Amino acid sequence: EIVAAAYMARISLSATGFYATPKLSWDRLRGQGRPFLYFAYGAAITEVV
Amino acid sequence: SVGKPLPHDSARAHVTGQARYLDDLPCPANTLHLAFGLSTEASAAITGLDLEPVRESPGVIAVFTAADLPHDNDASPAPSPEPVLATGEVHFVGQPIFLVAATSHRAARIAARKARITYAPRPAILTLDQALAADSRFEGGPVIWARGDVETALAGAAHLAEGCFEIGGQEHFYLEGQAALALPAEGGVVIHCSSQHPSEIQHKVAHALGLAFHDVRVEMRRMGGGFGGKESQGNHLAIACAVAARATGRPCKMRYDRDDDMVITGKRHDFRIRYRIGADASGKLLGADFVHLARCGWSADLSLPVCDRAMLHADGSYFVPALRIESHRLRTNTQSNTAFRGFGGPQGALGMERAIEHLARGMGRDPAELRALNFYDPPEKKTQTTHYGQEVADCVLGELVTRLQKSANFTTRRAEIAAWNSTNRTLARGIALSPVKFGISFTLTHLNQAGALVQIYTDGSVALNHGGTEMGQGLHAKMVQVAAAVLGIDPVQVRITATDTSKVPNTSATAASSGADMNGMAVKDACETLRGRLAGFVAAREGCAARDVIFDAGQVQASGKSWRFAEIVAAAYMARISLSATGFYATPKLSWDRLRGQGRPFLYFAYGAAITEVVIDRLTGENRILRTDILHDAGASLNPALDIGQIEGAYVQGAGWLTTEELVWDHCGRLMTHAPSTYKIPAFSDRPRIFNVALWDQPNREETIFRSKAVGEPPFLLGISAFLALHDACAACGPHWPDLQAPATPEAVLAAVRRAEGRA
Amino acid sequence: EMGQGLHAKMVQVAAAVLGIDPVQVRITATDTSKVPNTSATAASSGADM
Amino acid sequence: SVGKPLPHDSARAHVTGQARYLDDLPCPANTLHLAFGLSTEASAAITG
Amino acid sequence: MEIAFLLNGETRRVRIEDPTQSLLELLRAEGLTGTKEGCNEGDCGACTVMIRDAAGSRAVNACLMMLPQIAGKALRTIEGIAAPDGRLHPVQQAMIDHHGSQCGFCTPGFIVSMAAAHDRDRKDYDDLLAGNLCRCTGYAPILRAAEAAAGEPPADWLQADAAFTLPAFLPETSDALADWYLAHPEATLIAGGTDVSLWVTKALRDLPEVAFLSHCKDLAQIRETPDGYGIGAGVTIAALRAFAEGPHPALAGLLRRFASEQVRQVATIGGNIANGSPIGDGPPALIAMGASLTLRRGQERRRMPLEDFFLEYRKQDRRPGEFVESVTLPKSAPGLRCYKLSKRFDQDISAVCGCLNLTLKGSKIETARIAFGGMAGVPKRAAAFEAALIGQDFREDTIAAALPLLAQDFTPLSDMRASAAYRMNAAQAMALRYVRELSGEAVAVLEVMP
Amino acid sequence: MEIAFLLNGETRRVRIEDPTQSLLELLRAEGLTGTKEGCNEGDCGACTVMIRDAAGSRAVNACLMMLPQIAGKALRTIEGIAAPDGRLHPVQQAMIDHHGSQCGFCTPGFIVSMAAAHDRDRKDYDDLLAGNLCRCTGYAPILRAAEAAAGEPPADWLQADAAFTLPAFLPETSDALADWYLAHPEATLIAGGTDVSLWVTKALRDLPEVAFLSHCKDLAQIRETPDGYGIGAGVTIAALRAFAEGPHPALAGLLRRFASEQVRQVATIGGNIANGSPIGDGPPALIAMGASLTLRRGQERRRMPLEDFFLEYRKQDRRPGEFVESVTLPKSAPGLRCYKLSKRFDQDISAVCGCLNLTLKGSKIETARIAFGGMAGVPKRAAAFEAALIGQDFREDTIAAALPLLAQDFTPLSDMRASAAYRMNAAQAMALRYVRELSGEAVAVLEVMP
Ligand SMILES: Cc1cc2nc3c(=O)[nH]c(=O)nc-3n(C[C@H](O)[C@H](O)[C@H](O)COP(=O)(O)OP(=O)(O)OC[C@H]3O[C@@H](n4cnc5c(N)ncnc54)[C@H](O)[C@@H]3O)c2cc1C
Ligand SMILES: Cc1cc2nc3c(=O)[nH]c(=O)nc-3n(C[C@H](O)[C@H](O)[C@H](O)COP(=O)(O)OP(=O)(O)OC[C@H]3O[C@@H](n4cnc5c(N)ncnc54)[C@H](O)[C@@H]3O)c2cc1C
Ligand SMILES: Nc1nc2c(c(=O)[nH]1)N[C@H]1C(S)=C(S)[C@@H](COP(=O)(O)O)O[C@H]1N2
Ligand SMILES: Nc1nc2c(c(=O)[nH]1)N[C@H]1C(S)=C(S)[C@@H](COP(=O)(O)O)O[C@H]1N2
Ligand SMILES: O=c1nc2[nH][nH]cc-2c(=O)[nH]1
Ligand SMILES: O=c1nc2[nH][nH]cc-2c(=O)[nH]1
Ligand code: FES
Ligand code: FES
Ligand code: FES
Ligand code: FES
Ligand SMILES: [Ca+2]
Repeated sequence: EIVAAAYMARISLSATGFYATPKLSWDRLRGQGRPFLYFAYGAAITEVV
Repeated sequence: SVGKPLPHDSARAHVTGQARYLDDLPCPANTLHLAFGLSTEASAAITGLDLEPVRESPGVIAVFTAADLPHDNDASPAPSPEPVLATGEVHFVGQPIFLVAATSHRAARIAARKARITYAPRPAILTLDQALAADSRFEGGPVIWARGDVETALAGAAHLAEGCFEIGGQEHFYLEGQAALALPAEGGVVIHCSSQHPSEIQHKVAHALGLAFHDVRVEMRRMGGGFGGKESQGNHLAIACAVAARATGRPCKMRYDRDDDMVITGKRHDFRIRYRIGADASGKLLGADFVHLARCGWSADLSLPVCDRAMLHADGSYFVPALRIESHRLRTNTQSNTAFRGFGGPQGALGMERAIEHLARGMGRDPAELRALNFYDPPEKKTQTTHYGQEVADCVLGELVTRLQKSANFTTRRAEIAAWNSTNRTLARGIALSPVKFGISFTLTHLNQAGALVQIYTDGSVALNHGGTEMGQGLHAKMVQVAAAVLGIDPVQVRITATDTSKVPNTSATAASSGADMNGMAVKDACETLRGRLAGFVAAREGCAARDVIFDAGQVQASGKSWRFAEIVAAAYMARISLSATGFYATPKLSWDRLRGQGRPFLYFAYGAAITEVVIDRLTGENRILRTDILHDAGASLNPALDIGQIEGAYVQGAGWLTTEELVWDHCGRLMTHAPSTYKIPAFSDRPRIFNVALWDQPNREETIFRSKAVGEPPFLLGISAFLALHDACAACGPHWPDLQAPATPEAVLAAVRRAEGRA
Repeated sequence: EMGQGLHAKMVQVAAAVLGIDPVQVRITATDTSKVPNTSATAASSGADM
Repeated sequence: SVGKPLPHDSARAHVTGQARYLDDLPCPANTLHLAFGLSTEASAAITG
Repeated sequence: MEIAFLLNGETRRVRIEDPTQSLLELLRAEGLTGTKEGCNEGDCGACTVMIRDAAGSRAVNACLMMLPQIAGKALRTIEGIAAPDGRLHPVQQAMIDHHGSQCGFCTPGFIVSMAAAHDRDRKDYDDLLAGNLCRCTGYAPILRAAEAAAGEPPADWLQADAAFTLPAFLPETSDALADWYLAHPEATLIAGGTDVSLWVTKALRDLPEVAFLSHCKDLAQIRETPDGYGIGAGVTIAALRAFAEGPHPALAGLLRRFASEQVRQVATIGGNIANGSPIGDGPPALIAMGASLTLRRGQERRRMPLEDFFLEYRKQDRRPGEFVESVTLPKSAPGLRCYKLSKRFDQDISAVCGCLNLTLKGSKIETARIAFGGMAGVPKRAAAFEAALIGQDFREDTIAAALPLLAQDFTPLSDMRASAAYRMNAAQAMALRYVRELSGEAVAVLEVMP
Repeated sequence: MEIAFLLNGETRRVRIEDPTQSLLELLRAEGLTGTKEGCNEGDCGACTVMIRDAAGSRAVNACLMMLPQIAGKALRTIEGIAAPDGRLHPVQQAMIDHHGSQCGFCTPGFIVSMAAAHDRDRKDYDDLLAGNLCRCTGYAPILRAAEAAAGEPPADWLQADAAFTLPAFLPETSDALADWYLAHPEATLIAGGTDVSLWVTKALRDLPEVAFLSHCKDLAQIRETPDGYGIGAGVTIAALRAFAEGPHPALAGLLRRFASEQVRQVATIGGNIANGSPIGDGPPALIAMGASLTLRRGQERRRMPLEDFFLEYRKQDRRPGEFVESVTLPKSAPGLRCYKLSKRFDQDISAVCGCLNLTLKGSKIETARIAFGGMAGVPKRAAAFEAALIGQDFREDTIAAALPLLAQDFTPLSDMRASAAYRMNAAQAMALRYVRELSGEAVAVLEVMP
């Protein structure tokens, strides 16, 4: 009911969206910078024969 | 770019036959084809329906009936239903009763004719009077609007004219026929059709299949002509196609053979118009009282808005202190009428037009001054209003007609004609001038919105997409042009894409000559956002202010440096600046009340004028247009070529409507004229031998896309001039009122001649 | 989508932010005429972004 | 909704063979089909 | 059965298994999607394609023409109007530069008609395009295109087709025909096929036992005779028009408005006659100028006056196995004049067709041949009027005074085309025309220049 | 030639013009696009479909199966696993509930396998599924789904198929066979066709003169004999496996890793043998257990001990028109032990397959049959090693000391699967394993539980 009402009020129901990760800067040749936003972690213990 | 006379966006493609329309699209080998089997009665209960011969016909695969419909069964563009397949009873000859999917168009057609159907007939209503008699109507009673008090006005009037006359319908005859295709696509469907209204096709198919809207996607890239014929009757095809598809598991396409198309779809509302008009001694109108009987057909379709527009145009081009309209929308057992270029407008206008002419003959006055004397006042205390109460603040009619009369050598010609007539006894030429004032915007207000979505790729090229549909009227080019103008690049970089409810949603039908006015804004709106992003980026980069970044001719300039648009985009890309945007627009200032007949239902009016000259043959009524001259106002045209073209074509169509175009039904309701061999649109040689068309070039007062003005319907009303002239010729043949009815076929003309001649 | 669940997660975010049940949101095919200039889906960054 | 353990978006369709992948899409009868012919040499000049 | 023809420059051989298929359908089913279908009934032109052979090249409607008919001809559709290297034909650029299109759908049609016109340097546009309806543009911009492109060298690539070729029965000789028809009286003879195809496309009929006559050179001849001209049944209405331009302008003037050039190019006088319709436009005129008709059965050969061929609506003096072989026209008939009245001038069916021929003994009416189409189940002379006319003086008033007779000669129908009152009134009106015309008065609306 | 089968419940009759085409293709060209193609080579399972006839129901690879093979059978593909009213099969819901699909592509195949297992209440999933590879999920979720569905009553709608049926040659009896082959010695016999289809799919080869053996009930029997068991050539590896589970657990054990259940259900022992590969897994074991093989030509019948059937790589003791009819196994052989060694345990080709059978005179070695696949152009016993082994005591050190004799018995090759030195060393290792095993020590990695 809200949506229909907006349509009749003539409100656009369409939109695009965009995003760019922040904080990144680093230099390949020198090997220096922040090339990553954050780090994923974990651990695993395997047993075999 | 806006402003230059560039060609249609698919010119070359049209001209080498690569442009594809619906039936040209490639489709899987298993695609089925469909055809409706139609009722042969105007009004009856269906009593038996044996389809066995159908299933048994070659190549047939599924057969359908209202009962097989899995959900809704309703294609109407309005709150009251219209079944797609007959539910127990039929209401006009043509009404589809069941549906056949076989492995080929012919096949389906052939099968559609083998049903064994029994009907229990009922008295049928086929004529306005019958309707009237039986109170067979829509909207529980007529609609009445009144400004001032007419009967008073007319009782005390120095001059007067009462008259009644018929205005016949008109079949669109779009060269590409109704058509559609549906492809099951995991869970949902995708419909391709030839429609002016994909967002509705979506809605109706969705409901037909029980699916939320998001599971249905209508794509429509081009129609071969629509003229309103496709504002709604695209629904039945799409529904059947989607429904057959859901059942058989496979793609199903449907296209009407011409004969079916003319029998099933609607046409322009034929009208009976009854008028009394009156004036002053100096000629100023005192009041005009009008009754409109309109033939709507067996279901509502768009009768409601249509008849509202004709009322809304019953003032024609003149200011009238008092004016009344009583509008009946009569229901009858025949094709459900619908939109057609003009959407009521012509009917209402021709109404006032016929009268004012009758008035003029009445007082031995020259029609032209009579009109010219009553046009609304030019612009620039208390501005006049229309009878619905909307200020008319932009009527340039006085100026324009003047200009036209001069440029057309009006006066002199008029004399040359009188002379010529007096020397002839078998032929008479006649000439007339008629004006046009048309309001712009849907009268159903919330339809006036549009959306666009625009993308700029890293190589700088662009893909434009908007809600409109191209039916031959140049919409896409205008939208390309606006886009290239706002982003500052050459049109060549802008590509148009097909209309697709999955790209711009919730669109209105492309109609009411509102295609360009609104989409134009929307695109401009997107392009403005995009340009905005580019300037912001350039500015920060080159330290300085966005508003001094300049985009023109494919080049961007800032702080003395300059670069190619591409180079800017790539860089914004590298900089991570979104290059995509939507855009949307809603026409401002509108408000009005249908029941009261008061408000501002329109943003601005479109005008123009036309002077046509014709000759008729006093013995048989044969006749034809020798010359026409038009001067029409398209605002600051977005594309003069494109506009001249709509003007020329509309004129022809308009005239076509009042001359050889004639619909005929038989005593049992059957459409007798259902094929080009018997319904006759203007053929090449009916083109006027001298056809001068030119534009009034003046900005629009109101804030529209580059101060242009809608130009798709208005010009259609210039056709009246032809009828008017046809009637001038009759008038020249005797001293009585010719009382020429429309359409003016030769039989019709010959009848007018005799009246005026007094030979019966 | 290549099996990793991206479209569900995207439907989920959408339904959450809009305040409605996920059933009301349907995903469409990736299409460059609809969202442009994209990076490949990779770097385990499909959903983050 | 974020946070709940919901199934993949196309799980019903995976599981009944309705999800179409590229070779499952229907296409016009006249569609052509391709294949590369390959080098049989680790490194060479093509002479003929 | 196998036939061959050139298709847009390429040689093509085809296995006909259904001889009744229209050219329009082969085409789209081959994916030559460029030729549109707009009515499938002959009137719109949207299916126009260009054929060629020894007689030259013409544009005709693909929707009326069935396969067997194009054997050994060269065919060119819209997709092959442009040159192999991609260059547009002068006619396309023209249409582009002049905005000759809006919706697009009627275009391939015009281009093909325009091209074929261009190929033969014909410039009578109004008549050449009569058969291409466009609902979008008003036509004006199309005339500019045609004009603009006429100042341009013909397309070479299109003339190269000239060099070419150098189930259902296809006689090559009138003899072969007569033999076979004789054995298969019940067969369906197809000439131009412009009336027969609507039986398959609209009435959804199916015809077995079929023979095509457009391959009998000897049935389609124009022979000068001691006492008139011998016209073969297979002669095309366009052709008949061309020939008449000389000795029978009136007849020529009539045919101008007999369908469109696209139908005239293949429609046959035999056919127009054999069809037997009271609205045929051939018969009235021919009867007015009192031509004769020749039937044929095996080697036998009757020969009546035309009007006598028509007994009742839908029924003719034709014997089992008997077929129309020619008609004969006098060397001259200055008295002829023909009137065609319809809702619209070009490409339209007659409400009434008036054909008048009067001989004079100076001021006195010697002979009166008066025929009408569309006022009865059959075309027929108007005896009582004719009669009452002999011997009287040739002035308006005499005629004025005989009119009523017409209402006894005929008692016309009413229908979508026109009401009986009007058809009647109009028949009468034609005769006033005839006097006024012969007396040199201005009478015809189509001759008025702006 | 026309055959008939039930397709997802519906009866279907097909005209075979190419008998070599695969079920996977008919299937797709019919548009039953749910059966995927992922290797076309038998290894992936992605094309798995379910067939059923009177022996019961089984899941098999449609990419290996040609059409004439399903005649009279009942075919169920993924698109027919759910009931007609739309209900999903217990297995489907399970898959949805437990996230057993990510990319989706290997799913219809797992469903088909899973369903077919459910049909027969089979629960050995690691084996049932070895032949369905999935690259996305780790298998774990699928075992959960399998497990959760087993607690659910079988689908009634799939069982109803049991009611069914109640150019290229198709023999119904060994006689008809022997006759026909005799006249067409050069014909291509196809049994299971799990080796022959790769000639058509990968070598792109084309076979004319073809006969299918899977319809000779009499060629696929297991008969109890006075002195052993007589196994028909058409008996499937699955079938053989099942029979041996009792009297020949070691052979059974081996067959558990012979291809996958999907292949095992149609691959035949006859074929394994007739293919003649030195890596076939059958022969070494049978040789070790000392089985004999019967050939047959017309009515004639030879009969050597199996090892003798293999002469040279790619070359067998087979006469024109002679075919393999059965093999015969002793009633028992407790000493057999079979080792398969590959890169991966399941569905893999052997780098070396070693089979050993020793008989004992208390602590003393009476007989020693020792055979190997993969270490030579042909499966062969290890004579020098066998010989040096008799009379000695069965302890690890005597075996240790005879090892080098294997280097004389075989000179293994090198290839992608393994280097020569490894193949060799492995052979030797197998011997040591055999003592260790029989001597009661723990030695197989596949029997250690976490
Ligand atoms: C678009 C359109 C516009 C038209 N305009 C006109 C018009 O204005 N005026 C008019 O009169 N007609 C008009 N027609 C119809 C007209 O009669 C035919 O198009 C034409 O004259 C018949 O020529 P045809 O060879 O095609 O006849 P066909 O279609 O070949 O059919 C002739 C009929 O007569 C039979 N027939 C043909 N040849 C012989 C033979 N020689 N001997 C015995 N029987 C034979 C055929 O069996 C068939 O029964 C129009 C039709 C269409 C398609
Ligand atoms: C995915 C996959 C995995 C495999 N894994 C293994 C593996 O684990 N170990 C292994 O040993 N093999 C394996 N194989 C193949 C093994 O030979 C076959 O898979 C099977 O044993 C051959 O059986 P068949 O009935 O299909 O023979 P077919 O393919 O039908 O043909 C075998 C050859 O024998 C001929 N032939 C068949 N029957 C007779 C008859 N009785 N008399 C004479 N000639 C006949 C045929 O002409 C053909 O030449 C694998 C194959 C595949 C596809
Ligand atoms: N060539 C062509 N022009 C046309 C039509 C058409 O179908 N073909 N439809 C008309 C109708 S009904 C309207 S309402 C306007 C639409 O123009 P617009 O999109 O810019 O509003 O097109 C008019 N011009
Ligand atoms: N089931 C499945 N999971 C997968 C893959 C795949 O093809 N299928 N691609 C891997 C790779 S390379 C990436 S880079 C991530 C993508 O995660 P994301 O898209 O959400 O960034 O898929 C990982 N997980
Ligand atoms: O007001 C309208 N004017 C229209 N013109 N063409 C279609 C129209 C419509 O729905 N409404
Ligand atoms: O850094 C990257 N990591 C990736 N993973 N998968 C694709 C990747 C890429 O382009 N870049
Ligand atoms: S389709 Fe209209 S003339 Fe052929
Ligand atoms: S452009 Fe539309 S009919 Fe010609
Ligand atoms: S497709 Fe891989 S096993 Fe058949
Ligand atoms: S789900 Fe992707 S391969 Fe198994
Ligand atoms: Ca219509």
